[PDB]
Amino acid sequence: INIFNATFKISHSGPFATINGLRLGSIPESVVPWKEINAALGQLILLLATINKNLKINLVDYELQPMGSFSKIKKRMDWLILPVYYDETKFDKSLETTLEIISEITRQLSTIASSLELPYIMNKDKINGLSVKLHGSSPNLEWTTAMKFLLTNVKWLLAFSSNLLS
Repeated sequence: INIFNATFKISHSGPFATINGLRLGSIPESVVPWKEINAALGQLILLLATINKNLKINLVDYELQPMGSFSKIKKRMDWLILPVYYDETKFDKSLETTLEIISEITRQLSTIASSLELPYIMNKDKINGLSVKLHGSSPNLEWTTAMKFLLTNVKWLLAFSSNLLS
């Protein structure tokens, strides 16, 4: 396993995609506590910052701030601090921005490679056609699946980042 795969195991349990065992999503049948969801998001943000740190990726308009269950993203607009956790909404904007960031890291990764593409398309708040936003409402199967697509995209991003470091 690579240096990233070693610390971040992205897999799936039942209908939930998981990162180091933490389920990123929640459905009425099997409710996942926000503490778990926020910790999962925290690990994702840390994972992304890890890739940027190691591959020397410079994000001009964004700044990742891993902070456990209260992780944040600073978006230049001076900067707007978005909460990548819960407890339309600022949370919704953090998730869409996470997609923007994944796209940007991917773009710079391909640049570095030349001197790389993810499986699911990300357009605004939608990944593979599903929205990462729940507008204040509680998680549903759609959002849970959208998150599954997001982590799959990240799992690939991870792989590429590792191949390059070789």
